[PDB]
Amino acid sequence: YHVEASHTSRIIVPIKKIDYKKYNFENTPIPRIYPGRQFIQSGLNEEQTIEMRQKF
Amino acid sequence: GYDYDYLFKIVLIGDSGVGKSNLLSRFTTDEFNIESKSTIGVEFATRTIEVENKKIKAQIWDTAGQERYRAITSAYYRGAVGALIVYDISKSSSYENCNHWLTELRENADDNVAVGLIGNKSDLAHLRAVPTDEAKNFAMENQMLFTETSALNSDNVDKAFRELIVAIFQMVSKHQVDLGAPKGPTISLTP
Repeated sequence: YHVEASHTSRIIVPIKKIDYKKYNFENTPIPRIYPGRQFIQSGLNEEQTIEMRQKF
Repeated sequence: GYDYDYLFKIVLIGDSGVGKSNLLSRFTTDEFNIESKSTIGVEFATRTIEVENKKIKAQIWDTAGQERYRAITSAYYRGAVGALIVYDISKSSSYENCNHWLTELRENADDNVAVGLIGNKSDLAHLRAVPTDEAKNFAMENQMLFTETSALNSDNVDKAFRELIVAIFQMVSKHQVDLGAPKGPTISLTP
């Protein structure tokens, strides 16, 4: 797909939906790339933390 | 038993609900009247220690003020020589008040007062609402000792307490040094 200078060009790229039965995003801790820091409870209720983990 | 040479007043000042009542309940000479915190503002603990042959008595006054104690709570620091700022590593609200607490302490109490800062209930690792790194950095900026305490992590508060007293002693200890008669008949030579 050609794109000239300073001109947006919408691009399509289909995806197969991810099946929830084999990915368990509800309960999967977020990775930390520099482990070994004191754990500080930021504070998020169960609903918000599940939403955040799913989105990430 | 008035054998102690010196008597140092130290205030276990801290925020309400911090668990400081349980903090000082461990290290005690617990006898006599108790539960005097609501009687006026304070409850008392004492101990005698040996510091190179000079016995030293301590007086922990645990000041507390809920809503009505405004003037006397400050007046109890008329000649306080030590402070034991109590905070809890469970909520940022308790730690936020340390700046005001130190400001009042320095404004009212004796000039150049020794101050320590103790973090009660460090066993709880589920709600660590303030990091030890930031706490240590705050401790740097005022020349004031820092420690964190727990029931399972014993002896820390005790060694910090003894080292606080021996630090105060070097400041308010004026140096003290331990400072053949003629036997027989006599003849008077006065005129």
